Amino acid sequence: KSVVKCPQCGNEEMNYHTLQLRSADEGATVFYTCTSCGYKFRTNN
Amino acid sequence: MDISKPVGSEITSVDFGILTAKEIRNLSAKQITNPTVLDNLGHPVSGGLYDLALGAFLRNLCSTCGLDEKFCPGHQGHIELPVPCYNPLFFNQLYIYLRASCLFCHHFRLKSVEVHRYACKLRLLQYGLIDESYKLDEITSTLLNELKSKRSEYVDMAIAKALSDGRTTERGSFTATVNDERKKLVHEFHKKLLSRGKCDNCGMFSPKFRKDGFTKIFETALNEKQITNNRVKGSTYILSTEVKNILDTVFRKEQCVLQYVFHSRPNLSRKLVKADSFFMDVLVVPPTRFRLPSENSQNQLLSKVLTTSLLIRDLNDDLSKLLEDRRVIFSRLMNAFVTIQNDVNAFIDSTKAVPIPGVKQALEKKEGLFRKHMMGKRVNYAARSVISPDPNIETNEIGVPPVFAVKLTYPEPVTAYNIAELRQAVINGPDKWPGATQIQNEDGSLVSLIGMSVEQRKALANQLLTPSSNVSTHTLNKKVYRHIKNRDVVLMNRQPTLHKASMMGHKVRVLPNEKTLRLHYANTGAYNADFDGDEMNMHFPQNENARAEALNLANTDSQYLTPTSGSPVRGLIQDHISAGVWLTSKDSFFTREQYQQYIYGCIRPEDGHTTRSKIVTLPPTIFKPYPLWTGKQIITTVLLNVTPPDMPGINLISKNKIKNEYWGKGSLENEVLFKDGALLCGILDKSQYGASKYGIVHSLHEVYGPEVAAKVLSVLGRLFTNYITATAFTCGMDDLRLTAEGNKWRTDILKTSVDTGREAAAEVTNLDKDTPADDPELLKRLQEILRDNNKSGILDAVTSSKVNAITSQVVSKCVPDGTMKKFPCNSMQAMALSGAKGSNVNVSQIMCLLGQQALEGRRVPVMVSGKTLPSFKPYETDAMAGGYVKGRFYSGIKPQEYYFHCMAGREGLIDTAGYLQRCLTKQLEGVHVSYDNSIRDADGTLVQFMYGGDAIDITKESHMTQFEFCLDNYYALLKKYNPSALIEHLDVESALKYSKKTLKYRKKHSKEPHYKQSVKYDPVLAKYNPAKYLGSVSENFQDKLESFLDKNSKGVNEKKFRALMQLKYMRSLINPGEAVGIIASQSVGEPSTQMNVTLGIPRLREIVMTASAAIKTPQMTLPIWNDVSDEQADTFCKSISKVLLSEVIDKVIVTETTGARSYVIHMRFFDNNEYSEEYDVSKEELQNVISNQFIHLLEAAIVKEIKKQKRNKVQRDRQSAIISHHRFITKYNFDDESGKWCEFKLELAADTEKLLMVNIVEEICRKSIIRQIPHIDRCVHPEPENGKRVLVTEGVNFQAMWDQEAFIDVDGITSNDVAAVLKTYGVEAARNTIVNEINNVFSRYAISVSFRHLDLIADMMTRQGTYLAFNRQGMETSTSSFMKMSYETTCQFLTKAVLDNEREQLDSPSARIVVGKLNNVGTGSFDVLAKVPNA
Amino acid sequence: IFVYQNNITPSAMKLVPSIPPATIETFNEAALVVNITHHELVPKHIRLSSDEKRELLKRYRLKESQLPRIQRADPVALYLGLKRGEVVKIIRKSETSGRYASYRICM
Amino acid sequence: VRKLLPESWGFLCPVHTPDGSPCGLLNHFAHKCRISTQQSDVSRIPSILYSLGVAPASHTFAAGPSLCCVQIDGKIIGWVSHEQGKIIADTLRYWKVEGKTPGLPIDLEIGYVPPSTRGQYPGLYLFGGHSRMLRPVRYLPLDKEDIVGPFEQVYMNIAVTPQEIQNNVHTHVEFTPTNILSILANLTPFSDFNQSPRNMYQCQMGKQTMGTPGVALCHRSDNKLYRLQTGQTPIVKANLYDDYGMDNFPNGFNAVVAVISYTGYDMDDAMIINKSADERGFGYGT
Amino acid sequence: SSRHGQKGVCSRKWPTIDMPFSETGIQPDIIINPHAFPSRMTIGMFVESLAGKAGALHGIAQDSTPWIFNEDDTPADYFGEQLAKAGYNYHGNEPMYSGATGEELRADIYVGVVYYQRLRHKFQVRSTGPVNSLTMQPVKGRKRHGGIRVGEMERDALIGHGTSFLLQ
Ligand SMILES: [Zn+2]
Ligand SMILES: [Zn+2]
Ligand SMILES: [Zn+2]
Repeated sequence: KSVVKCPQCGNEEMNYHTLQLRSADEGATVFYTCTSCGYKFRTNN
Repeated sequence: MDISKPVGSEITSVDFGILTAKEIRNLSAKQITNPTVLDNLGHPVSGGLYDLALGAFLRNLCSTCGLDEKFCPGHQGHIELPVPCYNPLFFNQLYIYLRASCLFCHHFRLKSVEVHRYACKLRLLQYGLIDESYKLDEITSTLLNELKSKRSEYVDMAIAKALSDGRTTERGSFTATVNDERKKLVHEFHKKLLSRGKCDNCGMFSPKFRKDGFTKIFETALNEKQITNNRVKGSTYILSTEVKNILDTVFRKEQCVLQYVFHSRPNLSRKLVKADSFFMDVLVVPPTRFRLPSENSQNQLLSKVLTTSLLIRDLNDDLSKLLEDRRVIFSRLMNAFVTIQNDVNAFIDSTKAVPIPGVKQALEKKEGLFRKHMMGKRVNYAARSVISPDPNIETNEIGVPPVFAVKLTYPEPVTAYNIAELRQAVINGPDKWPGATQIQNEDGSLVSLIGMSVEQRKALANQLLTPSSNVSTHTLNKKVYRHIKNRDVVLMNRQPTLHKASMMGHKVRVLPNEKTLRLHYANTGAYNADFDGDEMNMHFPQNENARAEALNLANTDSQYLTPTSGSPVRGLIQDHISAGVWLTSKDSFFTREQYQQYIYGCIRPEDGHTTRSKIVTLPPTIFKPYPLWTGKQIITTVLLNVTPPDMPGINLISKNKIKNEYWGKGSLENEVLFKDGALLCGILDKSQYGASKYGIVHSLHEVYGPEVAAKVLSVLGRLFTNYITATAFTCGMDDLRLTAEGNKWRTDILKTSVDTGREAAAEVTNLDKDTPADDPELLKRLQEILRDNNKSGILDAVTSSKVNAITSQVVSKCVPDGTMKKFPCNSMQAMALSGAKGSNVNVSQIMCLLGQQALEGRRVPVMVSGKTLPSFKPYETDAMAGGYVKGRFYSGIKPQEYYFHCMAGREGLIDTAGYLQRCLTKQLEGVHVSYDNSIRDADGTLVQFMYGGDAIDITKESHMTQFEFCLDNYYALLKKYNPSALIEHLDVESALKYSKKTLKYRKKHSKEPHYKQSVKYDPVLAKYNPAKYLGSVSENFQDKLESFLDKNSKGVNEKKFRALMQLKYMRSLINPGEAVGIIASQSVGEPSTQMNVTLGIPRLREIVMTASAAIKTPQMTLPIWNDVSDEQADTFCKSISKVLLSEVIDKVIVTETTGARSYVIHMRFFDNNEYSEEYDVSKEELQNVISNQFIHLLEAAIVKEIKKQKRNKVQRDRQSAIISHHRFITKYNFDDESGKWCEFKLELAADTEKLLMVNIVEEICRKSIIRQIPHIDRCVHPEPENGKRVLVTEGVNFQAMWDQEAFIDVDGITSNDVAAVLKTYGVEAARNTIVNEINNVFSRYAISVSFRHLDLIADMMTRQGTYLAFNRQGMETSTSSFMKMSYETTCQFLTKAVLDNEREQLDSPSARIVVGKLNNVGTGSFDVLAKVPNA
Repeated sequence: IFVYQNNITPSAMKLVPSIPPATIETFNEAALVVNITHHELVPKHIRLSSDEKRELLKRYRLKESQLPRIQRADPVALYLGLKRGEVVKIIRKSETSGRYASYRICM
Repeated sequence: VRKLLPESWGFLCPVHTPDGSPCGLLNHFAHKCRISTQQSDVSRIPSILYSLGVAPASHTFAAGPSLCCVQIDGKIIGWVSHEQGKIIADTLRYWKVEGKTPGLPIDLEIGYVPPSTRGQYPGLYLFGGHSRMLRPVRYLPLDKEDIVGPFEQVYMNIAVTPQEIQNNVHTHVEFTPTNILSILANLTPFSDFNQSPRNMYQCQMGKQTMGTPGVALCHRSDNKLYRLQTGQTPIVKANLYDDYGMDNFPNGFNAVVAVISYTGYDMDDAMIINKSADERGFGYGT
Repeated sequence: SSRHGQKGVCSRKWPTIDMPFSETGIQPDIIINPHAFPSRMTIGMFVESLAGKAGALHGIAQDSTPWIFNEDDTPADYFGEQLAKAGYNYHGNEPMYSGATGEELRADIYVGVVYYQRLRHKFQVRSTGPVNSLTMQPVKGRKRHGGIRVGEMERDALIGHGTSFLLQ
């Protein structure tokens, strides 16, 4: 019953990881970190 | 030992006795009295322990015999004890006779007519009258004087009847089975002797005694309730002189009973047994030779005896001088009685009194005296060094360095033939090889050659062979201790010597340069000896008796076939197997120079290898344009020169490990073909030469003998070495590659493996397939699998079964079809296919796929978080995440693939990190083939009437049923048996007359089974002696011959061939004198080195060693009839199953209201349609579990916790009946219309504190059975093994399966538990259950130990009609006292020997090493008698 | 022989050896359901005559007490009803030799 | 207890463990596993957890897994929901790596245990004491060195190389996939090709060599000391060989090794040497 | 021993004129058998032979820290292309000759330099010598010129052959 488009070089492959930092009231900060060229940035809301 | 100093007298028997006090006063040299050992000036004090009368001591002559330290044998002295003290070896039995005896008439309290009965039953058991002691019980104040006549007259009648009817000598008959009935009867005697209330002669009580342990004794207070019989008849530490003052008078009144209790053998000496024999008034000090200082601990224990002995003498001076002084001097003298007792306790037994080791603890365990210095000894003329591998040595030899050849020496007595080679040897001297280190003169002198120059040493070469100057030495001659030559013999030996082929006899061949022992490669398969710094012992025997045995009997060429299975264990290993794949190729062609160089490079006629005194060759394969010799023709003429001429070549048709698809299209190089001794086809492989049955070395063994076959491994070992040093062999990085085709094949099947881990996830968890990996329902259910070990095992086995199928698709395509370099040029692949070194799973993990790394039957373990590792997301359905690695050793494994492979690598190193074979070999050491062809124990008692039922040798039967091999070699086997030169001594015709009276009888029968067959005839083998009568063979050999010789029909006819297999059988008979019980028990312990029911070495632990009646996991096998269906089998399993009440309940809801505590136990079941299908539990049966079984257990648990907290008409009348039986149930109900629920109120008082009442219900429901057949837990219907329908249960109850006739074949119920088939089916069914269950422990591991070893281990364990273990509790029924004393608990068997006054005939091999006799098995099983010509 | 239902009184077991030489044998009715000699693991047991007991002891030069032992209480020597000291012959099936006759004695 | 558990990633070495009796019990750190040795800065962490939403433990009235408990070095700081307790556990990692906060040290171990069905007991267990086990790991938002413990590691996702970072699941990546191996384990060359029982024997047989113990042997009075005469630096070496100064201690020599069956004397395990090799000082030691 | 778990004792210091030799004239100072490799699977020893030989030619070292090679670029392709640019074989092999018969061997023999390690680890004899004082048996000990033990498992091996004068 348990059965029942990276701006520097140009490459669509670039890593990202989001964290909800301070509270649930704000937006999750969408971080971006590159592998092809190496430019990094973030985006909130 | 000197062979020219004989010995006239030999010990025949020994018998155990007790030193009386009169002897050791007359025996003694000088009594010693003061407890100081040696005073100043270095000289010992006279009168003390070190005394010059007890022996020479430190450059000072003996005061008894007047000899110095090198020649004084030592002498015993005695010390006087003022009170007779207890002997701690006998206090366990003195206190038995201290009790059980009335203190008034000084008889035992048991009645004298029945004490007379045991004295008449134990007299008959002294003789071989084990039967008539039971007839004595059938013989049944005035009539007791006549009953004791009728019992005593029958004993005297039955002795003189048996002694005149040639049955029992006046020395008595004493076998094992009368030692059983004797010990059982004396235990019967001592049991009911102690349990007595009053003496049955003078009817009153006696005060009971108390045992404080050792060192003391106490009597108890006689009760006021029963002192009145001590008046109508007309606590205290008692003395050791008060105990003897009873037991003297006890052992006088009852002399006629203890004359037969304390004697196993009939007492022809008529010595009266005494109570002084249990005390020891006088200690015996050992001689000063055996207690030299290291002071010594036995001088320290004897010091405290003598220190107390002068205190108690001075305390008795005041008793001669004498009320206040009398009170204190005697409560302090009595304090000295316990201390001088406690000293002689601690002298003998250190555990019965941190401490000083006593006399017993110098004997008991390993690192003792029997096991450390009698069964095993340090030896002279022996050596030890690391071995290094060596070709060019003739496979029966050892390579000894000059540092070994100079030290080790051998006594050669000089003769007429020695004095040319032994005069030159004694000139060379100690530091030249071959030399000599000493000369032993005629008169026993000894002249060391070390400090002698060449002029004196040549002078003694002429004094060497002189006539003797003395008449007393007129028949002796000088013995030159020469060096070891190249003709000597050696025992090589590597620990652990687990089987007898790990200690072989090699010839010697010195080497002139290098300092290590050197061993040929065909010996490493026997010693288990890789050359990674392993060292092994070298023993050099010192007389012609032992030289003739390590050359003929324990030779290394004799030991080709191991006796475990009969399979060969000698052969070539790594480079010789790879060279013979290259040499026997079709590509190998040799010119006239390369052909003749390979043949002489391996034959060398000047070293005695060929048989023709000229190397004969063959015509070449190709003649023109220029002659060439194929490599098949090398080994033809190699096998042509080592074979004996005027004997035809061998005919052999075999195959090898390499298929025909590795050679090409239409090759026939899988089968090998020897015809007329010529290799016409095939590759010689591991299967031909090597430890492989039915090769060419194994076929040269049978046809030409063990010496010709072992000469082939020398020649092939050099022919494959000279071929390697000119045509070499390498393995490189080129060998490990696949093509770009073959890599594309690999990376396309391995792309299937990504969805494999998820298809196996959804199948276990019973979701529908094609679900995503991030499904919230797949991730919800995979977490529940992780929390259970059992549910994770059925996820880690479904995923493992699927990725090991992706593994096999890679391997069965990418290799050999997609490997870049191919066979034979590929070499990583060649030495794996040929068995040279490596497997096919080893080249798979290099070139294709490393695979699912398996833990203990599982995948890689998981963390708490569901992650397998930090690199992977939690609970992912990836095959890579579980341990399945896609990398290989050629390209490389990822860092998370590497952490998983280091788990399985570590587990193999934990699973790597000797007593089963010890318990076996001690029981079975004397069991040998007799000259009746009837294997039996060393003391004469009989184990089997014939060895295995046919008495053929395991090492002589590998080609005995290979009939078509022998028909191809009829004219070659007829030369090695020569039947025309054996007719004059044997009876050819008579056993062949009886060979047809039983064969025609058996075919006419066998329409019926084996309970009807009046067989009318013995088999032809149990009536005629097969070693003497031709044609007296086993029944399987008689049938398999006449079945072979019936089917096919081929200058040898049909009747010249059956008259040769009947003579090949007779030479295959095992020799009288074979140490069978060692071989049978070395063939079980040594295959145990490579190791829902128990399995393996714990299964052998329960059968052999402990005789587990309470086995861990018993089972029972039930043959389903061929009439009932599979639906009538699994619904029959549901009728035999322990269905608990816990298995039927969904949930139990209690309800507790108070404010009389009101518990409402509402318990909820599954649907009535559902538990009447899964368990076949009916609705009305479930009510009768709650009505009568559940609640009475529940009521006995509610009250049990209270006792330990002090610290319609058919239902309303059913409800009133449950209240009436029970205690505090006020309401009861059950679901009758649907069977779904059950509710019953349960009141208490208010005094009771709060019970849990859910954890009670959880414990009572797990112990409440719905239905149960006893001793049976579960009945499983597996898949049919071997085509028969099998119904395995998980318990043993044979009676309750006899009712199930209509479903179960009750006359085929086999089991697993031997002590229950012994109880219900008798002795000979326990004997088959022991053979078959000691077989499937080896059948699992593919280890084929033959049934001849399993049959004797069976028939040894059932020799008493019981199921006896191989331990100290199963060897008590044994004649040999030194065997039991050498095993364990030495002084428990020593005191059982000496209380029984036990004489032993020195028959066991354990008792012939304690006393130094020759062993009665093998070579000492007969005498050698010289015929002298004159009168 | 004397087949009973459940139990004999232990004081009534004092009569089954009481009369010599007429032996009395004693069996359950629940134990006699399956004849154990029909089992596949038991061989053919045949008791030997006194004229064949001696010819056994003469050929192997044995004492009476050196043979392998069968008990008086195992259910095969209760089936045949063996008295103490008579040899039974065991026609035993082997894996390699087939039939070979072995012998046990009841002590 | 002798097993190679998966939680030992970067703290214990997989291969560097002896064979036989101490197997699994005696084992070695990774070469980047450093151990805490002084009490870290703690006294400003309860001040900046109350600013994140943690109610104080004086007036909270909560217990059990229905909340998560905030503990710093063993004492209850307060109670916060499982929702917010992961929010206030990701800032404490973001602010300890971006070291602008004056209260969070880099050496802190913030072990968050998420709520799960019958899993580990939940809570937020901050650790900062002595004697901890620490390894470096690279933190992907604002790439810097983060220092993590084993109690903290079993619930977070690191990647072994930045070509295997998967999006929204991987928080960290390792600096190199060789900081999990010990000293003796990095130094065996091409170790990802050998079978794993043959990597573990070289950690056993690399420290049973007649090498060079030191160079100050004149002022040493050791009872037994094995010194090989002419050591050589390897052709094929790891990059940690230069880094630890193992050129100061040469343990062997570059021999021209042929893989050939030629001799007959070298089959099972045994090998041979050129005779005129060690007439010239090959493998000589005192 | 190598750095790959491959230990082995010395059988014999084989003379130089009886050793194989390449076309370049070098003669190897260790011979390892090709059979130590399949059951052990130390393929990292084989790629040290490529990388060792290629680095002694170009005068360079190569790193061998693990996981610098993918499954695409096998180091047999990285170190084979360096051996091809030196005039040597791509697969690490070299043509060698027999030292005894002087013949061209069949396959090109796989050689190269690998780093070796010398490990750290016996030979007692006795004809006669000192005995014990309690039992008059030979003394335990190599340094005291004592004997070796024929124990209990060695005892019934001498029973097991049926040889009764070897046990005596
Ligand atoms: Zn980029
Ligand atoms: Zn003396
Ligand atoms: Zn009395």
